[PDB]
Amino acid sequence: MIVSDIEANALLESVTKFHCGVIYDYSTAEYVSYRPSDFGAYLDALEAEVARGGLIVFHNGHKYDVPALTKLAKLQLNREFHLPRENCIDTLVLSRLIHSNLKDTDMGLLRSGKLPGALEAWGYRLGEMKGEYKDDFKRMLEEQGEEYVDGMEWWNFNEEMMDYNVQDVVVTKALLEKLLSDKHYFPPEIDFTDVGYTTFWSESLEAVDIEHRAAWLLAKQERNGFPFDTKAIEELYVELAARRSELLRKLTETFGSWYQPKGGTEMFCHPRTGKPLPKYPRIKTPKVGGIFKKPKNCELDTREYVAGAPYTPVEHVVFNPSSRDHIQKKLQEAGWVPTKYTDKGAPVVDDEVLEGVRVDDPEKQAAIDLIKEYLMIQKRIGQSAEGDKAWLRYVAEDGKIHGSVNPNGAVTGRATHAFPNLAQIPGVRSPYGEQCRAAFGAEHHLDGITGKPWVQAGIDASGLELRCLAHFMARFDNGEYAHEILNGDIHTKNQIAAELPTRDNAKTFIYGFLYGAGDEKIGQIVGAGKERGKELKKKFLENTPAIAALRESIQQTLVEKWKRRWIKGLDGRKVHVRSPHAALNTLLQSAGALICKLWIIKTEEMLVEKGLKHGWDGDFAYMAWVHDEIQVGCRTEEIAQVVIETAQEAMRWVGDHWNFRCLLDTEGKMGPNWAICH
Amino acid sequence: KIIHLTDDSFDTDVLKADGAILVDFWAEWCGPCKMIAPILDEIADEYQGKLTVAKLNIDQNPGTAPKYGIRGIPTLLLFKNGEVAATKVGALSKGQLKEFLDANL
DNA sequence: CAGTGCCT
DNA sequence: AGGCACTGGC
Ligand SMILES: [Mg+2]
Repeated sequence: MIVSDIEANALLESVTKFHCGVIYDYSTAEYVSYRPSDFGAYLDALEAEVARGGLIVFHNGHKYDVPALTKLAKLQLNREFHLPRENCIDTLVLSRLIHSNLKDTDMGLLRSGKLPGALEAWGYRLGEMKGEYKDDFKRMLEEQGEEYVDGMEWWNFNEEMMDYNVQDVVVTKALLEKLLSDKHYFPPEIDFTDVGYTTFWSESLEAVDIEHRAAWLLAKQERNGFPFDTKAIEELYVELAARRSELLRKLTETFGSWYQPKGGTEMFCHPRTGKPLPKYPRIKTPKVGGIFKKPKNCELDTREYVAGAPYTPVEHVVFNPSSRDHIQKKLQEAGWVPTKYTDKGAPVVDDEVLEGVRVDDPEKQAAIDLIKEYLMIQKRIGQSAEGDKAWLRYVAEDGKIHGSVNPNGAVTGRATHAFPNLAQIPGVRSPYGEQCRAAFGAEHHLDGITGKPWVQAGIDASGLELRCLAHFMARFDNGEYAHEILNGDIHTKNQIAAELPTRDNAKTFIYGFLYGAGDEKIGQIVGAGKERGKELKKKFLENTPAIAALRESIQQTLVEKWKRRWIKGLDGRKVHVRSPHAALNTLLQSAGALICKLWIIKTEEMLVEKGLKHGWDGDFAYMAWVHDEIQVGCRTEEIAQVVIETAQEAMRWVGDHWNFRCLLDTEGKMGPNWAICH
Repeated sequence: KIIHLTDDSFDTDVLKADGAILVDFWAEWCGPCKMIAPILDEIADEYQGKLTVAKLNIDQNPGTAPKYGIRGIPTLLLFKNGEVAATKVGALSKGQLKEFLDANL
């Protein structure tokens, strides 16, 4: 086993030069540095470890170092270099698994200050190295009277860079040993820094292997990117911008502008008692000016101020439909009486309350709908074009949006998506969802050889949450619930268990139950509120004792205040439990998450074993994984058919693999884009 | 004796009026405005026949102030034949107002 | 940073 | 429930 790290001239997307690399070998206990001209030797050293059936540890190597080495080897040496997945370990991937209860700066992309909770020390140092190296580079520069430029610290190799590279390997080595010292994931009897790759994966908790396969495949997914119709979105942007203007014109006509105090420095005090009046707006008292200009032997002072004569400076403000404050201000002046405020005094002004607002003036009452449409349109404009993470700002030269994915960013094992978040694209059911969705699709990618558009295969795990629920209650009801889902009508049954009217109510209740939801939204289906809500969620449980037994068994295991603050996941990992009441949900969300993770892994593996190639230069390409669904680009219709059938096969395999008490299934759909494939 | 203006009556009461008109742009939430208010009452009783004092509350009539670039209140505009002759901002004392008036009148 | 909304 | 991120306002 060896531990390594490299320094290059840019992010994966545009890297062209290998600056240096360092290698620590456990079999020799020595650190070896490789400078710019030792690149070939560095690569030879990595392949030598592969030839021995060894292991290579990088911190974040799955997303950067490894693909970067493949790229740089070809560019700089015209050499084919591909480290096999099974020979690579990633301490970032391991940390996110073992310290899943903690956040991280995602290697410097997020500012520490904003992250809640604490941060593992070694992982923190590794993620701040670029910024630290940068700060030191500038220091030395602005120390020799030399101007600093954007990011020149990465342009050329230098010893300061070599020293940081060496330090990265010492820290990575320490993180590794720290991670391997966790007996839950790594049996104590085995020295994991002294075993071959097959032993490493086979003797450690299944979760270790799964997270590494997930990171490897998702790294490939990011590189593939999601074909995006830039033109279609620019046109939608023009359309939305026009509706925004028109709604602004109309709202500015309805709610005129006004004045507000601003820039007051001195406190206002009663002229009589001199008593400070804090509630009164701040004033300003000029120390110069009079009715007549200063004499010299008297001409009028043109100025507008008079020493000692105080005034309240003010600003002119125009109604802004995006301001919750303006809306609150204008609506109450229309007779609206806020029924619910925030824990800061401000009255709640969300779509639901605006929906309830009733004012006498008919034009103002109608303006509310214009305000609701305005806020929604701003939400779309922000996500598609104007926001910091807007689609139009992220589409790349290859015509694709390469969204980032943290394979295990959520406590439950779910992945997190960002830059931009492709797991929060408006659905087809919401306003403009059809156009937003249609903009992401295989059809927007033209085959490199034939120029023909690709086809998309969209596949999702059918009623995954309910099935996970069925599985866990099987030890209390013997598969009754699982049997009803597969043959009967679990929804109707739930409609009977819970004395609810329509069958859809239950179909909305259950998901509210699984995905957590107060008695408010709960009873909000039965007209009432959290009132009948409490009654409803109780009558349900009453008629479905297996769920009550389950909840109780979870409690007994965690609360004796805690006996253990974690729950065991499907692959054996520890799943931190934030609160006792959210325990069942954490369990269900985690099973779905882990089932979906192994599923997409097994699907890709089966495709490759069937001879299909993963890549735009191949037969298929993973474009997105949104929790319980995957969108895959396919070179042909026939291939899309194979991907769909293979995904179904993989899901069955996963269900059998973890002896699931409820049969698992998938539904697939073929089409040109995300709108049609869901 | 003070003329209380509105956005819609401004043009005829002020701009098309004959004689000197002192307009006070004010708001109920301004301390200084409340300070000069009494002063204006006494000024209206004194300058009758030479000048008319008028008030425009900027919250009830928001269209006029903007046109004159008001940045502080209370703002006093002395109009003569449809145009601003002089302008002072701040709670002037009774004494300071008389000088302002006498000098510009 | 507060208040909200989009997704599974 | 778990996430990301936009806009307003200090
Ligand atoms: Mg590195």
